Amino acid sequence: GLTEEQRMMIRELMDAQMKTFDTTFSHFKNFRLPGVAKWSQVRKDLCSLKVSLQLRGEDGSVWNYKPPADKEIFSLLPHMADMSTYMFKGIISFAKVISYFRDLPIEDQISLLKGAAFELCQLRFNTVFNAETGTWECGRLSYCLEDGFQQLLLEPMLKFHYMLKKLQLHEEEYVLMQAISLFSPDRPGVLQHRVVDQLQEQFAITLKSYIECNRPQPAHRFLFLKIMAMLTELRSINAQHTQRLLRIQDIHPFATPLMQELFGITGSL
Repeated sequence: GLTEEQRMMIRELMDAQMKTFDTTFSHFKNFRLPGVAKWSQVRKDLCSLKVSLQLRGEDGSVWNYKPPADKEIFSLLPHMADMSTYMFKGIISFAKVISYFRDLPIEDQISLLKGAAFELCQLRFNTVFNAETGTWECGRLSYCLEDGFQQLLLEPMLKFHYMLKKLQLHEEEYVLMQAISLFSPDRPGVLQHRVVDQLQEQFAITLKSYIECNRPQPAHRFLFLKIMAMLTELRSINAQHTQRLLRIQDIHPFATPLMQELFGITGSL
């Protein structure tokens, strides 16, 4: 029941995702690893989820990292920044191949990427998340949660990942969530709010139509409304964490140059 315009929309988003999402993470190389007052509040701003780290070598060897309990709380920041930078490069490439994004003014493209890069990284990471092992499988890398799973899901970011996985979405539904998020007109600095708003609505209407034609089962009743609600929660998680990272960055610098560009850091003052 999809119009030809809506089919072309999904086709181009899937093509964008196919070219810019290294599902096997095979090109993520040379990354850093844990070495072989305001600081009381800095401890409340870290990734509150404790993760062990796995590295499967091509020969069969396994390097495994167990972290310590609570300046040793900063040992994982350089590695996180490198992974973050590798994800952000793919997300920017995903945006630049989309025609609807390519046609926006260059200053509006920058404003939209600044507000949505975190959200798309979360969305792409959910696809490699294993809710049955508590693990984000990134090719030869693994971020496994440390052990129950009821007191751990009070953290909103982890609860977001378990709930999004439970919806059992298609690849097409994931890429449409990326599009709706990337084209949010209420981001700080956007000029063509009317243009971005009309684009966002067509993306959401395409998603609602996709669910109507491809999912008749009663388990997918209100699925489109459930997805829109999660996009609103993903955005609250984004705002709460942007301030948390900027607090840490003032006390313990870690952000890469590409992360500074997306956070508005100038290098002066």
